[PDB]
Amino acid sequence: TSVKPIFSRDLNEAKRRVRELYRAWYREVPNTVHLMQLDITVKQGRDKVREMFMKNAHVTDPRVVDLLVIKGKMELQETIKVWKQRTHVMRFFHETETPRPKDFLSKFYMGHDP
Amino acid sequence: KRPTVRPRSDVTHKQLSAFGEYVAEILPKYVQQVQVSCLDELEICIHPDGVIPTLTFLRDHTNAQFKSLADLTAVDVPTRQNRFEIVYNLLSLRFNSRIRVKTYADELTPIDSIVSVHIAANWYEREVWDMFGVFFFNHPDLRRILTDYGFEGHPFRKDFPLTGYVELRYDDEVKRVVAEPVELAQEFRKFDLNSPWEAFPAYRQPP
Amino acid sequence: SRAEYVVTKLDDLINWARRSSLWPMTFGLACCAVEMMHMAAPRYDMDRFGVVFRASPRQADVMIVAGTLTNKMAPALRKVYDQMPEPRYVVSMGSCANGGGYYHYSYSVVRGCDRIVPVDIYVPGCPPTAEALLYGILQLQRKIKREQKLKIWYRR
Amino acid sequence: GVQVSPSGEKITHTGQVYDEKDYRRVRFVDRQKEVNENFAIDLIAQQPVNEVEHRIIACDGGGGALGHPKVYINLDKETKTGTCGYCGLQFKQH
Amino acid sequence: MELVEVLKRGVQQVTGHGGLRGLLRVFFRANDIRIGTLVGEDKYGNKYYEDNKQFFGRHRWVIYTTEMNGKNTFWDVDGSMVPPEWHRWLHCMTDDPPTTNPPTARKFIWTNHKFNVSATPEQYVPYSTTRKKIHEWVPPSTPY
Amino acid sequence: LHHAVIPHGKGGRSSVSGVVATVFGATGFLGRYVVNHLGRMGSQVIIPYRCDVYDIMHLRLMGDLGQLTFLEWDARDKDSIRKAVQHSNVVINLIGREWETRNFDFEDVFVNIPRAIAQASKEAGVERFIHVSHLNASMKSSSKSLRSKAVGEKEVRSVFPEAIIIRPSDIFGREDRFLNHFANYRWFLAVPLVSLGFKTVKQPVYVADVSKGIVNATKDPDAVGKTFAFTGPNRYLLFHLVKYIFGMTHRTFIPYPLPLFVYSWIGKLFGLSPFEPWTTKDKVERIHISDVMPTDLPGLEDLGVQPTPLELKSIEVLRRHRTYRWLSSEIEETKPAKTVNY
Amino acid sequence: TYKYVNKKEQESEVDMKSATDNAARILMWTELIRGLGMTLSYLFREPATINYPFEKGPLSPRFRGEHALRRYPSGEERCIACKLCEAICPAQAITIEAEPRADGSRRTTRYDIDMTKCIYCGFCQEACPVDAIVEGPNFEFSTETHEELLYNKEKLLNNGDKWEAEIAANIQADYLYR
Ligand SMILES: CCCCCCCCCCCCCCCCCC(=O)OC[C@H](COP(=O)(O)OCCN)OC(=O)CCCCCCCCCCCCCCCCC
Ligand SMILES: NC(=O)C1=CN([C@@H]2O[C@H](COP(=O)(O)OP(=O)(O)OC[C@H]3O[C@@H](n4cnc5c(N)ncnc54)[C@H](OP(=O)(O)O)[C@@H]3O)[C@@H](O)[C@H]2O)C=CC1
Ligand code: SF4
Ligand code: SF4
Ligand code: SF4
Ligand SMILES: [Zn+2]
Repeated sequence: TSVKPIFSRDLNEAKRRVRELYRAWYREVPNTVHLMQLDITVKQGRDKVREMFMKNAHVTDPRVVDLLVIKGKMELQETIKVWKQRTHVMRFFHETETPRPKDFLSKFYMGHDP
Repeated sequence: KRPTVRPRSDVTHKQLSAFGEYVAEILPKYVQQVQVSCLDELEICIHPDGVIPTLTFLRDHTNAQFKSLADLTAVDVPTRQNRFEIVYNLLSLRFNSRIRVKTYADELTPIDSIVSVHIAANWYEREVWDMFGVFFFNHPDLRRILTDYGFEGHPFRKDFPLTGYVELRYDDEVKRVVAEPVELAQEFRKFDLNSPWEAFPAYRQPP
Repeated sequence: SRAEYVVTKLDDLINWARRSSLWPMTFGLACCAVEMMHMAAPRYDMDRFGVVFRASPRQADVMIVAGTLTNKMAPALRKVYDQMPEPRYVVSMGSCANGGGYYHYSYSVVRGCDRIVPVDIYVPGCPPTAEALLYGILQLQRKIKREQKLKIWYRR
Repeated sequence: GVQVSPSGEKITHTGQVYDEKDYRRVRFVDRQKEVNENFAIDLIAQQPVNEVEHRIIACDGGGGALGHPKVYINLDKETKTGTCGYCGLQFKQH
Repeated sequence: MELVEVLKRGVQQVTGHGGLRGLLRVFFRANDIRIGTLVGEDKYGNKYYEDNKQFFGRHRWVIYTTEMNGKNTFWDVDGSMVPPEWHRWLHCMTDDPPTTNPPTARKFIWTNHKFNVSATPEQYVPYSTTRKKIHEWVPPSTPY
Repeated sequence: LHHAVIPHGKGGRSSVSGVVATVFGATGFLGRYVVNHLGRMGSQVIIPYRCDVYDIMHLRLMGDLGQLTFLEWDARDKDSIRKAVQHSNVVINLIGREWETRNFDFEDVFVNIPRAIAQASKEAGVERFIHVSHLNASMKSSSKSLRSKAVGEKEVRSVFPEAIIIRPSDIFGREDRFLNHFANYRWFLAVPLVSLGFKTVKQPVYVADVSKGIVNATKDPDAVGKTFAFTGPNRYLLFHLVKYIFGMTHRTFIPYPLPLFVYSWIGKLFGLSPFEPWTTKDKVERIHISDVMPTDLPGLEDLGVQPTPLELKSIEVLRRHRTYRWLSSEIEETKPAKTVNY
Repeated sequence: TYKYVNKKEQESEVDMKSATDNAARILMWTELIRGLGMTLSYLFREPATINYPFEKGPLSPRFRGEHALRRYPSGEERCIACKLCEAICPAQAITIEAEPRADGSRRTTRYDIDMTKCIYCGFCQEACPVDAIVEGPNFEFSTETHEELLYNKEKLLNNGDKWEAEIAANIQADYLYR
């Protein structure tokens, strides 16, 4: 309570910027799979976009949302340009990491971790 | 007179205390806690709203022509709720002197930028954003510099591990420099070196 | 006399060629490249051995990783190694590239170029004396001298 | 003391040798394991006692600043003898 | 004149290594002819010549052997074959060769030096010098 | 269960699994993926080789320090195999040529070398043995490769029971000899196909699925005496498969029919090649015999792998053949292939 | 004090002679014949290069290269596992694991050095109180395998028993400075 803002009087005016950013990403994906010759389909790129958006849907602080929008604009800059290579983009997909088992008994069969 | 210890003067101390009173009484809306150290390094501490006015003052004032930015650091102290102590080292070239302006911040209490005063602050503000996570208003670019492009994390934060959360290596299955999680063949050996004895009574914290 | 002997001598010839002329790359990242320059310099002259630099990786037979390899510079290293046309060799130069070095435990360092490029020969030091890099280059020459490729092809 | 095991491997002064079923014997195929033949236990045992006259003497290595820190050893016991911590030389008094 | 004198010096260079066999054995093998003084011969074959009229990288040099430990170094030569008694004098840590100021004798010092072993057998392989720490429980060999 | 075999770690590099393995065809197209999948999670991989040390460098990586040991061997020289399998739990056979040589015939590759390794492994006392035959492998076949693989699949079971025999279909990968083989028929101005490619069915599998299946077979308590059909989904028809290749590779498609005898004679004269040839009689035969329906064998899904469809991975391998004007073109511009069930 | 490097004192004095000299500097490349003559002079000098394997670079006793674990003249192992060579090693290259030897002596069961982490700084040998680990002269120990450059107690003792004849002399020369 009683804190300063950044770019957002409220959460709805932040969701506005969120949707602008989702839009820019949706319109950028077909150009990134083309310019640097990715070996994916546009469908799953945009699904990755929505996944990495819904990775942070629990948040309600406007300030956190604005900072996430800022970092999304940074990544979008890096991706619109080719400052980052196929390696960095396909880093999102985790095309080599085996799935962390989300089950008790598997974790018990391998490892002491919870 | 003692050889092993460092020589000591007083005129620099007095000059800098006088200039500290100067700034303190000329700029009271922002200034807190002027201080001068044993080694004579003047050190003014500032409310974050006062950044542009104070820096413009010290650049453009006649008796303070601090028109060269040497460093622009940040210091993470997790204890205090406003973690990041931000530092502005300056020099004059007219009086052959330095000064240090300080402010404070947090993860969600950013600060106005200084390219409107010192263009040298561009890449330093970018470095500070990258390393500690301090956003700077009305900055032209404000992207990373030093970290890799696909990099999550602000490394010089004290709560960040030295070794990181991702590691790189090439894979023939995909013919890319993939990023696997971190798994070291030799854990970094933390050493507990601090002695349990008060070495310096002058800095003794009372309870 | 024998086809196998003729093959052995032919392979000796091709190894002599690739060994007496191995063209490294102008690819140096950190302090170790200064000692590479010093090897190029008069005292330990490399061109004496037929080892002259070429800037393009396609006009190159070897790459010397003379410096620290970071997470931001590893894709470029691998692109360059790839673009080099086979036969091609790698020399890891310095502790920062053999292993992670003095920056082993840091967040932006790969803990050896072993993970990104296949290394033929490791040169230790921080920095390695250009005397030592030269020793390692002649050791790579000796490695090429015993390749026995056409021999095994005949024996397939 | 470079006696071997039945698995053929040399044993070190830190008695270390891999078991027969330990798969880590692979790395010594077309290769060997570096072991130092000159064991310091048997060597410093191959060293006589330096008799002295006093109950308290000192020991450095023998070079002075090239050996080890100066330490003093008591020689009041007669059943056993003195011993240095750094080196392993022995002393006795008559 | 002096041209004739340098030609004489070159004639001496050509004719101070035995003959054609001995000259080519040094010229195809070290790419130099410069004659110097034999400081001393090693216990493997190395020769360790010297000529102080040159400058401070060439006043001392080596002429290696053709067989060190059954390896045929007539062509494949390496700097790891200089033992430590002569390493010190060759890299110019001394003006005092081991033929005059020899080193101390010790029972544990290696007699026969070893060149660099990197790809051969009898190279180095790392291993844990330690032992089993957590011992297991060996169950009995009877039931119940 | 030695303490050094216990699996420690979070299943990654610089960890331990207990999969001390020999991989004999490690210097090839499938062995590299097997070694990568074994080193990715932490496991020592002995790699016997005869090739030059230059052709084992891509394998020199893909393993933490010590977990990759190389040592040379000769199939003609027994006592070089016990040297390798003396220290292992697992032994994986991926040896196989696509052509005979003056030194090694097909029997001497697919029968005698597996049998030798299996004798050595049963003497050494290893716990598992993964053999890799073919799906179409049958003693009643047209190709010498397939019949030899049948003989070896039988004799390995005889001498080393408690074995594992994986039977993949035509595998495709970046440096395969299947999709690149079809794609390299453009230098010649047309592709021949017996019966125009119809009456021939192909069920090709990706490499990584085969590798993951092998790598789990060396860990599953089941799969101890069992065969496997590593087929992949989407049975394709050969004409339409080549058409999809030549659409992904945007060149052209001028097919035409050709009897098996003249196409075989072409394979023979192309097999007169001291180097690695291009086409051969047995390759032609193996190309023009349909894949068996795997409906009576377990497969990948019974071992922990979802088969990746060819329409998902084809561009990775076939972009090498695209020209400029078609290189920067996506997967969704190729009208995917018609399938069958049969 | 300061001084100008490219500031003309004053201009505007020219006659036909100076004009001729400048016009002959131009049109004859006279200030380029000097560069040609310089490079020609260098063609006729003794080159600074050396036939490396046969004649080598000059080093000093202080030179710090390959490591070694030394012994006393009695052959006794000289390290005592005081475990500060790894305290100060700013790369965390050294490990020690120590026990009593069954003679009743503080000695090591382990002395490893990842020479791919070592920075060859000398702190270990100027921290050892007994002159046990040193940094010797060998700079010619390049390898074809990463695993070879990970040393242990036996390799370091082999180095010491190899290079004692050099290291003893280097130490004898350099002490009274350290
Ligand atoms: C009878 C009456 C009638 C008689 C008529 C004849 C009258 C006399 C004529 C003399 C004219 C000589 C030719 C001069 C041509 C060059 C003109 C010139 O001014 O120099 C050109 C260029 C300029 O240099 P700069 O200092 O920048 O001055 C230009 C300012 N505007 O400077 C340069 O070009 C330098 C850049 C090129 C450097 C290349 C390296 C040159 C190395 C020198 C090698 C010389 C070997 C020549 C041997 C030739 C054998 C075939
Ligand atoms: N398209 C495919 O890849 C398919 C493969 N398979 C099966 O997969 C396995 C391997 O496939 P692939 O990897 O393509 O085969 P490759 O030809 O790609 O590699 C085969 C390996 O066998 C080794 N090898 C061959 N002959 C000998 C020999 N005489 N002595 C010693 N080593 C030898 C080679 O080592 P070097 O190179 O050093 O000689 C090479 O690494 C075979 O069993 C094959 O039947 C089944 C169906 C399809
Ligand atoms: S190893 Fe040493 S000299 Fe070489 S790049 Fe790293 S810090 Fe610099
Ligand atoms: S400082 Fe010296 S005595 Fe102490 S552990 Fe290290 S090597 Fe041994
Ligand atoms: S020289 Fe320095 S970096 Fe190397 S082992 Fe000794 S203390 Fe560590
Ligand atoms: Zn003592």
